[PDB]
Amino acid sequence: EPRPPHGELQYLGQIQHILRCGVRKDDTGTLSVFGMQARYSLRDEFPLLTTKRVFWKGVLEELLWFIKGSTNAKELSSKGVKIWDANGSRDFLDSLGFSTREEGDLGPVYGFQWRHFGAEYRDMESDYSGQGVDQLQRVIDTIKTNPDDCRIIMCAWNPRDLPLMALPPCHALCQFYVVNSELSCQLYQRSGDMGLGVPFNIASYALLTYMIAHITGLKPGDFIHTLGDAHIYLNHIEPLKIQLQREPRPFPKLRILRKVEKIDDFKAEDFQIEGYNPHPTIKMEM
Amino acid sequence: PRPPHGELQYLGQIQHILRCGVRKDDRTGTGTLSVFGMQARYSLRDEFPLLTTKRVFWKGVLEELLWFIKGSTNAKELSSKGVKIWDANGSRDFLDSLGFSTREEGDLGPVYGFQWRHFGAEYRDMESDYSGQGVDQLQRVIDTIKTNPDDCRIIMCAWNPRDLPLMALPPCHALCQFYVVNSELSCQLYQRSGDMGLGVPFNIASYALLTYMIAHITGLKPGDFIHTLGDAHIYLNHIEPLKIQLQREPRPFPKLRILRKVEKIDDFKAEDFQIEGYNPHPTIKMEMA
Ligand SMILES: Nc1nc2c(c(=O)[nH]1)N(C=O)[C@@H](CNc1ccc(C(=O)N[C@@H](CCC(=O)O)C(=O)O)cc1)CN2
Ligand SMILES: [Cl-]
Ligand SMILES: [Cl-]
Repeated sequence: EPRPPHGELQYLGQIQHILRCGVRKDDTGTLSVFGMQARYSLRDEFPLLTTKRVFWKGVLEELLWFIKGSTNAKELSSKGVKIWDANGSRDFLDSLGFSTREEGDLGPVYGFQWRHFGAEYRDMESDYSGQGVDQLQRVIDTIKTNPDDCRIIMCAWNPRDLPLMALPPCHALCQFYVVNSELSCQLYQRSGDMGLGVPFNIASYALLTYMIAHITGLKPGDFIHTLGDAHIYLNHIEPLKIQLQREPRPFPKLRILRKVEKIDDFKAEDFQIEGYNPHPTIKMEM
Repeated sequence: PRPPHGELQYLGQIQHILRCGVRKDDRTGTGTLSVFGMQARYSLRDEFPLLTTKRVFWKGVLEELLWFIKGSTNAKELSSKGVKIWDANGSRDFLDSLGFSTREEGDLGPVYGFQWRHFGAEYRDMESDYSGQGVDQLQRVIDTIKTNPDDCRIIMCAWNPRDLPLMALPPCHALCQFYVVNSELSCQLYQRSGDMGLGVPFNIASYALLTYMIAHITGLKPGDFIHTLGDAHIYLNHIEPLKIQLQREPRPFPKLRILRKVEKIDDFKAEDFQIEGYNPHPTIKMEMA
């Protein structure tokens, strides 16, 4: 019968704390606080939030797209996932001074930083084979050979690449950690949109830990979410007020449906979310 | 539920590691207890978080920061000030066990001094003339605070993968982010690895002071220092000393005074700073790993 304190309670309490204690400014207008941390257990559960329906197909296709090393919004949009599309549009690139760049070209965003770190970005169709540091593979290789290493870090915040990117990274850095055959990951997110992005961000890095745990032969342990600037847009306060009234249902489980040897070999069909019973969708105006 | 404040957050982390920390070995052989992921918020508002449950080497904190600020990677330059904490990490015998034999005694690699004033430059040696090369992240932080304080990208890096091959001891501190609201400056430090007994009380005072410095140059008031840890470990040989420390009751934090209006970060001198109403318990000797 009795269940552990649901992990969603940490998110909802970060909401209620920003609503109660945050200070107001602009950017549509925000309530904001600086410095938060929550710990989401990954052991026999998957922290896909239940107090609204989170866009799981979005989370999954987006990560498969990072791992592929794509920086082309259209490669994701073609999977039915539109979330990067406004950032690669003609006007949006133009208004950043990227007028010679083709539609969709996001510059050196996550997929590039993860697979080609430090290489010279040209364009999104370019071939980067064996340029840059493949941080993701190095991470996997170190977990498999020295799991006690205290420098297992993948870096997305690259100061040289900021002026080339269609969006500055929300996510600065990941650190991985292994104890007793369990893999944890802590994400430093320098800026979080709490209503609209964070529930998605939480599912993303939890899924990346599951995938890494899978290919390194380990068990998923915790996902530690650390925020810098944590903000709620004002147009989200009322919907969040309603979200807070709802009771979390038990987290679902994530099944991986076959043995996968390499990280580039995961496909969308290898994943099954099971027993996901969310409260109804909440639309937050982006 | 009311969170622990002040020094008590530090004693509680120690206590959680002693109890819940699992046994591991590190790259020095010494044995550690470790946990992963921790966070504390140290107010800087009309107090300064120099630990009182043991005496912290304040002149060491101050002098080390002044050394980072001037761009230095040479342990010898801090040593000559009477502060020996980086000595061991630049010794022939420590350097030798990292294929770093062409590097002169005391050349620490592209550590914090290089990273803050010359980021993304090409390191060589500790004597080399780096004027005009790399990004001066520290000056950038300051100027951004004066011009666009609401900016949520005020981040200073010490962790550069491209430079990892060139380093003896790779940064314990990966990044700082800075944050301004209602004319208050906060700083959050992401510490990928924290030696809880020896270094972390030094790290706390250190980044506190940096925040106080950048506040003063910008005419802002100090907000909070948020300390976030990745791997947080206690050396086995630190347990007995820490057990002694944990039975002592904390006394109020002291106050930090800046004794004159300084213009630029580089112009701060040791004598500009006064610590007032520091009443710590006795020193507790702990062995450096
Ligand atoms: N083991 C270890 N090595 C490290 C660090 C660390 O925290 N731990 N550091 C992390 O950045 C750097 C140096 N930091 C240090 C800070 C303080 C002391 C120390 O022994 N403090 C004494 C001061 C006594 C005195 O000299 O008067 C003490 O407080 O007991 C050592 C290293 C580089 N290497
Ligand atoms: Cl090409
Ligand atoms: Cl002035």
